Amino acid sequence: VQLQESGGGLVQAGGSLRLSCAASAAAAAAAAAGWYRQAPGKERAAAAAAAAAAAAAAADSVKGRFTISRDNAKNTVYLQMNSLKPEDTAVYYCAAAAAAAAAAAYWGQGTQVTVSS
Amino acid sequence: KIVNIGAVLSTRKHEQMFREAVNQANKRHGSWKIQLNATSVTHKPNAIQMALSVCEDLISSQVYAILVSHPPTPNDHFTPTPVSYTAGFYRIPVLGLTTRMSIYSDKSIHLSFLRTVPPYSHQSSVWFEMMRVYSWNHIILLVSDDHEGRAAQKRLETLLEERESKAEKVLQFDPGTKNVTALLMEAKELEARVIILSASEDDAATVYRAAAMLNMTGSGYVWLVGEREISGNALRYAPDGILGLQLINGKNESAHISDAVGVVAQAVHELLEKENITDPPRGCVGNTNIWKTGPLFKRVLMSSKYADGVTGRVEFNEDGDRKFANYSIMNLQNRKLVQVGIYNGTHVIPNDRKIIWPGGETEKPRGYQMSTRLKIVTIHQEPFVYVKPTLSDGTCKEEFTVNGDPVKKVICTGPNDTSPGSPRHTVPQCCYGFCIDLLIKLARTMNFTYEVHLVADGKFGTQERVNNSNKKEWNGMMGELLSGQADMIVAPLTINNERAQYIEFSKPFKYQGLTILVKKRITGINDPRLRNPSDKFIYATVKQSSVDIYFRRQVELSTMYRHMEKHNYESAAEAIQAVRDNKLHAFIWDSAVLEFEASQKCDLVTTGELFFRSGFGIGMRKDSPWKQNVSLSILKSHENGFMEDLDKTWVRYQE
Amino acid sequence: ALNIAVMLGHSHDVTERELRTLWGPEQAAGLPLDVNVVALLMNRTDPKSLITHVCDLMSGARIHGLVFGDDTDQEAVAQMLDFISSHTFVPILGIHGGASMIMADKDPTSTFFQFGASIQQQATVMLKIMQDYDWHVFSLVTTIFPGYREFISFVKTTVDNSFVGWDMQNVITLDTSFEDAKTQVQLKKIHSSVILLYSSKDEAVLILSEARSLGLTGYDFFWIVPSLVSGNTELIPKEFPSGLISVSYDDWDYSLEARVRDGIGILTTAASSMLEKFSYIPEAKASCYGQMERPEVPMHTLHPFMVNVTWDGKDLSFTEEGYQVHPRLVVIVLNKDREWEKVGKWENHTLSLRHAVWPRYKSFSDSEPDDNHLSIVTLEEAPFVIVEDID
Ligand SMILES: *[C@@H]1O[C@H](CO)[C@@H](O)[C@H](O)[C@H]1NC(C)=O
Repeated sequence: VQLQESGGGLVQAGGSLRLSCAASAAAAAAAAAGWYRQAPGKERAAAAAAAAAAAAAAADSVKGRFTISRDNAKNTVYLQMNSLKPEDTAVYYCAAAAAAAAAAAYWGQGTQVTVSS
Repeated sequence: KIVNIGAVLSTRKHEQMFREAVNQANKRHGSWKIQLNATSVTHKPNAIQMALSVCEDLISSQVYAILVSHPPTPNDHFTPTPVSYTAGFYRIPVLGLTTRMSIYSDKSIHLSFLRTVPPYSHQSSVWFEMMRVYSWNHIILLVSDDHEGRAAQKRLETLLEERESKAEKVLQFDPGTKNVTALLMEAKELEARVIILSASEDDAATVYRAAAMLNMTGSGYVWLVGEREISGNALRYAPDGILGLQLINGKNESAHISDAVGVVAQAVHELLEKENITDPPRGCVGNTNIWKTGPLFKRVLMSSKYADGVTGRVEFNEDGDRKFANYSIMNLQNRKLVQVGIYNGTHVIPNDRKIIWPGGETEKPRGYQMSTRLKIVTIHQEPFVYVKPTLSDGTCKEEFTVNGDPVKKVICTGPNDTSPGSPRHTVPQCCYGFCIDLLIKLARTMNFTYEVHLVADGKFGTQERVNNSNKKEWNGMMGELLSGQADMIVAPLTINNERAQYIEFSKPFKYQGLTILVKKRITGINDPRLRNPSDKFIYATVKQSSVDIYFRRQVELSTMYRHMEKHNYESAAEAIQAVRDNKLHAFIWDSAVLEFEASQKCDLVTTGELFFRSGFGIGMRKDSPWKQNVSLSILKSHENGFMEDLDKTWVRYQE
Repeated sequence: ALNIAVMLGHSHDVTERELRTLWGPEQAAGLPLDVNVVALLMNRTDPKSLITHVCDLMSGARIHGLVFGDDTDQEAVAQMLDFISSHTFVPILGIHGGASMIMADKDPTSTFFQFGASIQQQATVMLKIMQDYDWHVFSLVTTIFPGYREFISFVKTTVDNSFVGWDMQNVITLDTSFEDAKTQVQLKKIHSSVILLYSSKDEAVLILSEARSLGLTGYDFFWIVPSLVSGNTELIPKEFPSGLISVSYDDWDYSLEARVRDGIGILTTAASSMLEKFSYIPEAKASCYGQMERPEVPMHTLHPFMVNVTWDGKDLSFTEEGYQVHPRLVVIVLNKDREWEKVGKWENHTLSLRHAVWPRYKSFSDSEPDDNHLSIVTLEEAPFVIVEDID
């Protein structure tokens, strides 16, 4: 499978954005969708997740700034992010795992989000 | 309204009968609520043109039902298969005035077909009931391989499974052949004399000639056939006194069409109900739509009722059989048929002269003769049977053991005297011991003589499916008895569920269990030293034995089962020598054999005590005529007590 | 000079198909044999139209043989074709699902040589696919539709032979004659997960409709159907739960021209083998059989030489009953958009699947709790958990 991420740009601090990752598949009900962040000099970090059952987990680090949502009808997961801070400058990535497959870690090209004065 | 019914005949003269039939259908009821009209078609010098004309007749009116009749030619299915499939293409029900081929009875092959005459198949249950009345338990069946053969096999199998008597000797002979004598000779030794035939006239005649050749047509034999085997050239030459039967109403033609018209009129009158009658398909152009209300018409017509008439009240079966009608018993009295009785399916009422049988003696033909000799198979187990080489004079040495009175010995053949390597060798020897003396006592009790053989290879017996079949052929003596090589097993054979499923056992005569053999940490079956694998002690058994299936029928001992299957021997005394040679640590086997071997030999110790108890018993083929005397003899032996005397002779005092 | 004709009923793909298939045998040939072709088509077909055409065409050009193709999945047209070929003693080879719907076969006098999977061949894959994810074949529900006797008998023998698993418990049948909730009474008496049924297309709509009322169309259940159930169509009816397993022959990616080309080669090469072996002339009937059938009866047929055919990279050898031993079975599912999508392929006796574990997607909407089917993670350690390679 292959995905595609988009939605980045330059936005002043305190602003908002709508990132999005999408993929093609006939079974789209059952995939974990996760967001990963990797800044220069730091290891890759988890940001937000969505489960198959329909539960939401938010990381405590930047808790409350953004929100996750998934559409069962249309194969796309888009991340609504609000109250931007300079600490969030990184390239966000989307991924899936399980329901078959192998070699399970899937990474898009990357979308860079820039927060600055 | 106007209701239309179609009929197909081959007369052009009983077309007057068809006109009278439509007139009678009008006469039964003509109140203008239901009105009847009819159509007719000629016979078949071809098939395509008549099929087209039948289609034209169908499109002519709002047809609802069809009737067909018999042909003059010997073409087995000339007239039926054109109309049958064409009508089933639209699920329009049809009635068969006269036909007996069993192909159409299979609703899986063709559409809904209802027969006013029973097929060949269900009459088999009729003479089955006849034989049950006259108490025939062992029967022989001889059938062909055609569709009639398959149908007769299925019907007879169902009838037998109703009582589950497991009829034996299912042999079939190739159809349309000559000079085939093997089958009758093969079936001659089944110790029973009643055979059932079902085939064409020419095949029946060939079988008659063969039987006359092989002399099986004299006295002591009784055997009946159906109706298709007592007509034409078959009736030309045949043995006297052939029991047979004739249909209730054979070739009544225009009568049965009258009954069919009456019953179909009753069914239609009862049908004038339900939510979506719509209309019956009409026209051959653009009418491929399914006949939606088809199955309901068949269901209601099947459960109809009609009581006034020559045919009689009928409650059709689940597939359209004639249900229960009547039948006539015939016999051959010097080339002249004669009625001897009438059987209404449920019973037989003899209302004629006496029926003399081919031998000429009026005595009941209930021979089932008990032969004097029976087959015996055994296995080489030390404490019970010992193989002895005979001397050069032909008799092995006599031996007055303890009291001067000679010990009985018998001449036993069969083995190669070398199990591992032997291309082909059968040799005679002497057998003597416990079971032999027991068998001698039994024979002296029940007045019969014996013949002794030995097993082909040496394995006791175990179900095993590997290849060349879709089942587990019983290797060893267990399958030697099943396949018919043997008739009785006198050996230390323990009893378990799997074997009990097939063969029938008698009461046991000596209890035992399983025990561990050790040579002088060993304890009962609780220790980790035995629960978990370890190289300190290596356990094994004899392959294809009761212990194998016992350890393979427990999920909790899979590791032990795999360890045992890693390596095991096939021997009785060789393993004892090996453990005596310090090569093997310990192994498990039966109780009596191990206990006798330990004390009789030197420097042996019995490990622990029994964990799983079981008994030894004589095994016989299921449903044998010997169950009764055997048990009473065994209990008489237990009461008198000289079985204990034999035990004292053989396993008590080693001096 | 060999004769062949193709028929298309209610189809709009014939015109170009005939021309392309025409040039096919010329190069596909490896034997200096000879080939002639003709094509025809018709609207909604009936037996009378079918029977009229065959001798009209046969009497016209002295047909050596014909290849058949039709659609709409009618059981009647299957039994219509065979008995025509039986009497005319002409080799007729029909290639499409409507013609290829299974039949119990007829007397050996016929020369039909059907082109499709047998009941036994189809079923054994269905039982085998259970050995992948769902353990025990739970229930069998069938009507009185023909062919049931061979089916329930075969599965019962194979389940009681292999010791592993396979604890089949309940098998039931229903009488459509009592078309009322009495069926729901017998149907309500089975509680399990995987349900296997063997019935006709029309009854399939009603029985699945009844289950949705009671609740067997729930998220926890699996339905398995043979090929004949709705296989020969692209327009699915309603009342079928979203998510269904069938093994069929429909051959999504195959073309009729590809099948016809193989069928033509079966005709020419097999006859070439018999004719050249003994200088054999395939004597044709002077007409459709009114009287002139008898002299050709003693003439040996192609059955000894038509059982084995080669080329095209597939052992196309037939059998006594007319079913192949190297078929092209595929397994296919109902997706979310009610559009059938291929899943796995069967070849050389293996189950190759694009899915490793079951997808577990919902039935028709307005009923989706979906709160079950937990996933569990574990570590290999001291005797708490032990790992082993598959036997
Ligand atoms: C048992 O013995 C009696 C003794 O007369 C004899 O009827 C027959 O041998 C046996 N009977 C049965 C029913 O087995």
